[PDB]
Amino acid sequence: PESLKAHLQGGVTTLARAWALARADGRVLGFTDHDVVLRFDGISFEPGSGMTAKAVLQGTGLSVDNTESYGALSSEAITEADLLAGRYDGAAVTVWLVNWADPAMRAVIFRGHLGEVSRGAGAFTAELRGLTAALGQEQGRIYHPRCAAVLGDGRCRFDLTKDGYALEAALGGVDEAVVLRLAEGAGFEDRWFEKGRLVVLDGAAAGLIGVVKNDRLQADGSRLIELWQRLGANPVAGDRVRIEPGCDKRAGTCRLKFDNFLNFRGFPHIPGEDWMVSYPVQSGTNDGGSLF
Amino acid sequence: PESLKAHLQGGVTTLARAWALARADGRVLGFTDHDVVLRFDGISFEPGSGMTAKAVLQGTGLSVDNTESYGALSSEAITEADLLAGRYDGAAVTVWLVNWADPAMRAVIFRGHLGEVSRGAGAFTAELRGLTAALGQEQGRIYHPRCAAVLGDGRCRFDLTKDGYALEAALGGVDEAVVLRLAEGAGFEDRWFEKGRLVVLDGAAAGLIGVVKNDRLQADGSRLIELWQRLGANPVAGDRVRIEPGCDKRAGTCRLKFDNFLNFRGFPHIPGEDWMVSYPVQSGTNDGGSLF
Amino acid sequence: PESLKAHLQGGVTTLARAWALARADGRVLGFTDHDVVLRFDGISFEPGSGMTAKAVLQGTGLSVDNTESYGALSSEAITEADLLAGRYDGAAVTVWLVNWADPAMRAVIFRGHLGEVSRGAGAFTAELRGLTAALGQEQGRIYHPRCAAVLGDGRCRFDLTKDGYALEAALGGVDEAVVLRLAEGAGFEDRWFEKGRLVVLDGAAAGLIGVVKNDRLQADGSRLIELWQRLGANPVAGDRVRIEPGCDKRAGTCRLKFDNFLNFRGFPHIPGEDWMVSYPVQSGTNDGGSLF
Amino acid sequence: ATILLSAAGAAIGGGFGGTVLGLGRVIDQRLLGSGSQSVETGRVDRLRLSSASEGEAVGRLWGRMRVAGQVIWATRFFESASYSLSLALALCEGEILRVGRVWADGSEIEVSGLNMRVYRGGEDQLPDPKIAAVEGAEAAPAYRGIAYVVLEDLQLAPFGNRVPQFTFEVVRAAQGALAEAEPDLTRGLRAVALIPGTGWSDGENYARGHWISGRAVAQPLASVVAEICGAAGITEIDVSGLYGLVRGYTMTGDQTGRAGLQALMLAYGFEALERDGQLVFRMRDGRVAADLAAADLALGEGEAVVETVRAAEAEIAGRVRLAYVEAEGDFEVKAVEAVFPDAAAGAAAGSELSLALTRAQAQGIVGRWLAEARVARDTARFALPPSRGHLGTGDVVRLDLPEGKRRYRIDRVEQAGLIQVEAVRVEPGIYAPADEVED
Amino acid sequence: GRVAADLAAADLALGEGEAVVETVRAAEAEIAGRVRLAYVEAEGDFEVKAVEAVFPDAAAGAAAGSELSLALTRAQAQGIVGRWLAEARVARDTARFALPPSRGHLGTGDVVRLDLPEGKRRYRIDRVEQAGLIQVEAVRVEPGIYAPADEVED
Amino acid sequence: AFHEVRFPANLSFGSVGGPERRTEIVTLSSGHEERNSPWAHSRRHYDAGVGLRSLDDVERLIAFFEARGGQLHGFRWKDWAGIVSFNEPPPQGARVTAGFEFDVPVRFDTDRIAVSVQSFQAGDLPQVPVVEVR
Amino acid sequence: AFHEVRFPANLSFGSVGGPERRTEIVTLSSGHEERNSPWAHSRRHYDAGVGLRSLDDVERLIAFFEARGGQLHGFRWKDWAGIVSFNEPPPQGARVTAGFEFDVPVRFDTDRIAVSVQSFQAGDLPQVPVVEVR
Amino acid sequence: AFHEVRFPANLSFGSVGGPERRTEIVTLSSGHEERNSPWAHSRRHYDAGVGLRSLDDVERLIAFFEARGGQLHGFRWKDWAGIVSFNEPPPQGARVTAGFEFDVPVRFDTDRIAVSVQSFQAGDLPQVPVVEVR
Amino acid sequence: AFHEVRFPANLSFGSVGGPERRTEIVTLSSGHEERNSPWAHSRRHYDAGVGLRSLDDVERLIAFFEARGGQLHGFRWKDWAGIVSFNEPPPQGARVTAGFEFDVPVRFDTDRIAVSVQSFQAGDLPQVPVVEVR
Ligand code: SF4
Ligand code: SF4
Ligand code: SF4
Repeated sequence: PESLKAHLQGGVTTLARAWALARADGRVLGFTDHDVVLRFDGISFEPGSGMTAKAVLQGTGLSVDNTESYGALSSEAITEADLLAGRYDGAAVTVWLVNWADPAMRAVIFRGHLGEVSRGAGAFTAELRGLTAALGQEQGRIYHPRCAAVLGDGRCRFDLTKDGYALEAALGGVDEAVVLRLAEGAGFEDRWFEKGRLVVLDGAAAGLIGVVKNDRLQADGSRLIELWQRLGANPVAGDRVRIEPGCDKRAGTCRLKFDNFLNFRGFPHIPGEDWMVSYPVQSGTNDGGSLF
Repeated sequence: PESLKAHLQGGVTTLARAWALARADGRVLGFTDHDVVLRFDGISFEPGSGMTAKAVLQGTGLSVDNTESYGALSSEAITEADLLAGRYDGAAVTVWLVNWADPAMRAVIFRGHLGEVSRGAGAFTAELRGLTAALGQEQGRIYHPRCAAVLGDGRCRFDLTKDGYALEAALGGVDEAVVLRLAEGAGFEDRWFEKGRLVVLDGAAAGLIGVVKNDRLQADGSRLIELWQRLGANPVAGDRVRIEPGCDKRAGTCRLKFDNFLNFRGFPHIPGEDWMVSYPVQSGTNDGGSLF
Repeated sequence: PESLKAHLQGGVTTLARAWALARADGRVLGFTDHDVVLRFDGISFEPGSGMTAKAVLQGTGLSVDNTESYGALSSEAITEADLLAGRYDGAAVTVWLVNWADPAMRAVIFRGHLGEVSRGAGAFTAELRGLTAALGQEQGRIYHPRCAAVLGDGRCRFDLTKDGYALEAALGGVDEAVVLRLAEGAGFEDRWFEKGRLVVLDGAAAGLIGVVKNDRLQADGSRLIELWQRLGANPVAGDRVRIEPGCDKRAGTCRLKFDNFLNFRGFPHIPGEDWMVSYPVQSGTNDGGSLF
Repeated sequence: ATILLSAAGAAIGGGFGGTVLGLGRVIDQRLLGSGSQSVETGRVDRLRLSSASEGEAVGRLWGRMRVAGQVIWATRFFESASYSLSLALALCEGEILRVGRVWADGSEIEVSGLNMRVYRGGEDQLPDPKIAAVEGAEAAPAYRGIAYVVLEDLQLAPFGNRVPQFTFEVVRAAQGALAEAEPDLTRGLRAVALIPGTGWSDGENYARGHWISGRAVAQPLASVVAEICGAAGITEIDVSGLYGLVRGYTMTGDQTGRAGLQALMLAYGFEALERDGQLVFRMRDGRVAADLAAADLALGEGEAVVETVRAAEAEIAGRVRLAYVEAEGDFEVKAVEAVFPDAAAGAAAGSELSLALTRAQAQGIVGRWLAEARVARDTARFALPPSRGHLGTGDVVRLDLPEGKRRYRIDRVEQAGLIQVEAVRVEPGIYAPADEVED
Repeated sequence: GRVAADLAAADLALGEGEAVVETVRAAEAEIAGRVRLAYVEAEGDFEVKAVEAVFPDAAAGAAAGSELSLALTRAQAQGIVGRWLAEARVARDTARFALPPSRGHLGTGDVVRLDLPEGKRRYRIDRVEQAGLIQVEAVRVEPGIYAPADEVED
Repeated sequence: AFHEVRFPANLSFGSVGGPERRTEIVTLSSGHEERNSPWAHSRRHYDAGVGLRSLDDVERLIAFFEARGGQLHGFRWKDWAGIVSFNEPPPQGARVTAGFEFDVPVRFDTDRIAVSVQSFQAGDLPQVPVVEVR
Repeated sequence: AFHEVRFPANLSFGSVGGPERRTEIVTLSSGHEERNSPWAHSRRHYDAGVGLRSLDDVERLIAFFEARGGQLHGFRWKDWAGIVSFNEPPPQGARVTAGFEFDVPVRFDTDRIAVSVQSFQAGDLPQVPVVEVR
Repeated sequence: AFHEVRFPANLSFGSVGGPERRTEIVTLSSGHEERNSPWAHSRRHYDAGVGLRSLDDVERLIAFFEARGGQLHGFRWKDWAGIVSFNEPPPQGARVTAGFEFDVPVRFDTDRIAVSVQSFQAGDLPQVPVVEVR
Repeated sequence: AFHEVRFPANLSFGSVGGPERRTEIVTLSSGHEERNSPWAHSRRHYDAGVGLRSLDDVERLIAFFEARGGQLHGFRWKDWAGIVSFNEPPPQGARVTAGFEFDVPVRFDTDRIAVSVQSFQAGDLPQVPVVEVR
């Protein structure tokens, strides 16, 4: 609490809980216990869903906080066809504790990250992982002979729009949301993009990312492309996708297809264990060379 | 279920559970929920015992399945003097799910191995370990300087009846089922069989295996033999035992007492750690020899 | 039980539980279930406190036994200002099982060590750790370059009263029981005792041990001394403390301040890992010296 | 407001953290039984190497056993022109007997070739060695407790020129307040003499011969387990029922105290009973103290007079293994196994004991475990009345039944005025010599 | 040790276990009588070293050491282990009370004065679980623990 | 499932039963809440039948539970309270009738029954709860 | 198991009892159900017997529980309600009678009985349930 | 264990009690089941005694619980319901009598008693359950 | 602990109370039993007092709980039922009296009391249990 102590030290208090979650898409959602729709920021908290607010826990230790936050799913609300397709994953929340008589008397209990959401029986139950969720994970590179970065990354900047690299064409023939026909296949090499981002920016799957595989053009530039996984929302054979090119993350495929061999961030040579414990025999090749 | 789906898709169904366990001895036992004795194979399932059938579990993982299978022990049944002595250990079951109206409409839920049996209060409770019980155990040889196999084993075939090796004589003087007098002690060396199989093939302990120790003949070929453990069923001073000879599992005792030194399956020399990190000093014995 | 079996094999029995705990100070406390004050030794067991006696457990394994022993705290009793300050820590108990009709018919259930005491709601709950509490702990020295023993220890005997080393002076200016003014500061070096025993032998904190730090005399031999931790009982600005001198546990501070450099029990030189895998280069200093 | 599914979280921590506060392992648990939780014990040290760091702990041992030691105060390499050092290797603590048979990296070096000065590490506080007058008397360390061995003008020529890993046979007599009372050989002998002499030879009767060469070192099991509780601080320790010879046990520093002791509970099998506050350590036997009939059990919690659990056949430890130390020859890690003839098809369960014992004894121990672990399948869970409360926690019950009359040693007595028992099946014939031939 | 709360005993809420303040004192057999480190030398040739702090009354056992992979000097390491051996014996006492949401501004890491009839012992708090009733697992913390030990160097 | 008979004619005053709705519900602690049902019908769930006649009626009633009953058969049930619609709202009932004319096939909600003898000829049993399984 | 006698003649008005089934059931939550029967028979499960006579009848009734009872014996039971079939449906009962003529061998469902004194010679006990073990 | 007295003479109408049998039981879910008892006797298990007299009888009754009672003593009990056999079956009772002539030594099944005052002289206590420990 | 007064004089018919014991018990399942008593005394444990007078008596009764009560004080209790012995057995009571003449110092077994108004001047409260702490 932040200077509502004058309100709070009195036994007569009226603090009704309320929270907003910001999805990965730009829209937020509103939730409150107050039973009347209220807002203080431009969020318009709705008591139509959400809000059981069960027992936020704390700890000086790096372990996260948690709140299961039982609620309801509906057409205005999360609606669960949105949730199942792949949204609300890294959804960021702030829980508030507003005075409903005066919403300028509020604070934040925690800012969470909403890790595990269990929906069932016409309702949803969503564990609010704490601020320290990212700690507790392994991050590192292991000197492997491929590359290590994605295309947009700072360790390999590319300017991914710099030429006719991206395929901007609108989609037809979505079939089972893994096969995609694509009317405008023609314009690129066969098997040009094999590990790319199928960002779909229109229609049902709005701003949803999949990964391509099997970039094959069968006849007259069809370019039938598979994906690893379902998009989770069916594209409607009229959506617009853009596909960034595919990186095999290898030195040969780096420098040939792309110009950016300088920004490699990989470890091509990496001699081996048997080199390390080897003592130099004075036989055969012992002049300076590639060792490859 | 195997083509009882026509019976089963109707809500009017009548599938009564039933199972047979095959003991380590050749006899099987029958058990059913149907409350009337029924059979389909030559097993004659009895509802007099067994059969509470609590919650068979499953898993794609290598972990076993389980069913505690509460029941009753009686004179026709397991009777628990049979169970305590050492039978029903590796008892193999099949649980069935028969139609009592027509026992040709059946399947197997699982084929189990009945690991843990807890008997008490005039009843028994027997955990049915799943098909994958053997996985999850350590099997291996550790290069130790003895032998590694039993006498009948494929890695050391012996023809254990090939001469006067086995002692076939009928038993007298059973005392506390560890000491055994044996009327026909005479016929063999003193301390001939020290690690052998005391298979007792008659009477109470029928086909029960113990291990010998202290093969000593005190007077006129008595051959008082101890055992490591109780047989669990008292022999009646008239039973017939046969005792295979004792193997010390050592190269000297292998080749002297037995002819089969070829099929050794052991590791006699096995130099040692201190040999391995040793560098060769040019002093003393450095000519080719046994290193023993 | 020890020869009360004649009393005990009869169903008519009357064995009422009772126990005595001996504190770290010389006094003992008495406790009984009998509801009448009774004694057999000079302990005077009081039923005014203690004694719920819940479920002593046992084990052939090295793991301790346990008994939570719910009771009451009062002015005659533990009183919890005694307990919180640091007493009853290594308190040794014996639980007895006396006949209240004849207290010469008794035995010991176990002799415990009273590890964890949880007091609350006007009562106390004290887990009686078993006889084997000391097993299960790590004891050892790790070749570190300091010393390893305390001043009174057998591995470094000192005769801690042998000269004007100890400061026997009575206390004034106790403040917040960390700062201590001490009227008789003068008599010693500045910063003479920096790791010593502040044994306070009078008043409230009777026989209570703290550790000194910041031995500084500000004006006219004040000798303001801090401590690491609170004593837990407030001294009353009239108590008598004695402070043994401070040992830095280092070879230079050993031999200079104290004479006892012989009884060092420490490991000053201890070359290092990089010495061990080093091969001798034939350059620079390779003559016999300190390596320091 | 309501509570979340950290109701499972508060059920663990510290909902179950309070338990282990107040409380290969494949065969370690069955031998102690239901008993208590067997602590990780005795990963046997093979390739004993000496690390000269500052974080290795002080070792401890009892009897003839090799220990690595570590470097303390090595001078700089000295070139005669082809090197020379002045080491001091600290073996173990306490007053020891003399160190003989030093062998470095590799096979063997003759101690007559060395200039070593052994030290007992006496609490008498042995003075400076005067080879540390390289440092000078004013900074010469004078180690009280630890038993260091200096090395003087050691030529690094035969083993490379690097420092070799030295390993030392050490003989240490068991100490402690219970050990100085009741003296065994190591000071009890008070002059034996009678050297047989009368000079490849006749050593076939050495295992049965009256002379005491070699085995005079080995401490009785009574005082070594007394040394553990003495170092842990339990002076109330009762150990008159122990009968064993140790012959070179070795646990390191920070080996929990009890985990060093728990290796002995697998070898000699003793109870660690604690009837009273004495903590009686008695050797385990089948000597029956109870003789209960079936009519004489109390009404338990589960309302069964005797719940009898028989363990799974798939986990019976069909073959058992050890990792003992050779104890006669060059001390090296060895292994024997005992294989049950009917069911050899699997369940290998081995453990590692860091003590040193001979060849026929190791096959005797593993022959004892394979019999016991199959005997200790049966456990009983009954309750007996406080009318006979003198059944201590480690006694053994005859337990007459209508069908069997099978003995049971008991564990986990929880009484509160109703002694409820988790027994385990124990036979008397398990605890015998196996009587095997030797190497 | 900067105290933010100043609760009296009259100002705690009604907890779950229906005790105003449950106070747990840990076992004497586990107090970490001597503490150890494994720091890195940080001035000379960087090598693993160790210092220990031994409490003079109870040195009889409970060695509890840990290993820190950072590099720090010689007087600092004996300062840290001197700090842990004081703190781990101070942090034996834990308190388990509930305080009302009338003063919810006690953040999860603050420290409470907690006036009692007998003592007035401070408590830093952990594991705040509120749901509209802030229930607290505190732990005993003194201010004088967090000071320089002021030791000489190598 | 049978089409065997209605029932014994006698039913005592107190034969209770009315439609049972899944009505899975969320009960938001804020206030108003949403709900939905997956039936689109309603189990009629009749209870508290009582047979009261002579002992001649009892042996045809105890084996009514047993012979065509068992547990898992129809015995079409007569209601004292082909598609019927309910038009008293502007909404509709439109609930089907698989059997003709209010005959609602059911099953008894009992592992056992309990018939009592109250006098030389009186046969009573207190309850036979049904639920009209489709 | 015995064949000893029926029972004392007296039975009060209210001696209830009727057949049982296990017939475990799943109640498929979005439609109808499906349910299994493993019996093909029924435990008759008679309850609530009451002895009411003089105290001369009581001592032959308390040891009826004791002498031929113990726990585990028959004492064939008389029903006021060789194979009997039930033909009032087109299905059949076809339930066997091991004993002759409705004699249904049982056992008492009690660890103890409880006989009361109601007046100088009145002996009462409120219940003796049975289940008719085979 | 005592041989002190029977009891106060008065016992109200309703002093219930009958033999209690361990009757350890398995209840197989198939059907018929086996059982056995380890007593070969039966705890008679008398309950519901009531003292009703003047307050002169009460002080010799409240200390009946206290003085020779405590908890753990005999006070041989009089039954209004040396070896007695029961011959009304061809089986036998053959139940022993340690005390003479139906005197069945017992103990009260109560940690406390509860005597009430109902008028100037009326003393009542509702129950004193016993179990006749051997 | 006080010595303040007995009580208000009025006590309704039904003021129940009798001595207690812990006397924990094992009931050896295959034979007789053995049982222990740690008391050598008895908590008299009086219950069910009722004040019934005018409302003038109520304000001296509600503050009887409050003023000298609080929770932890004596208020010596009058029994309508210095060492008293009980000699009607050959055993003995020999139970002490710390207070004189049956005055049994107690405490109320209540966190709250509950006084009711029954008419313009009727004051009632149904129960005030006590246990006689020493
Ligand atoms: S190939 Fe080049 S652009 Fe592709 S990931 Fe590797 S470094 Fe980045
Ligand atoms: S000695 Fe020969 S026969 Fe015996 S186990 Fe070894 S290999 Fe087999
Ligand atoms: S400096 Fe000397 S007196 Fe002090 S602890 Fe070290 S050895 Fe003991």
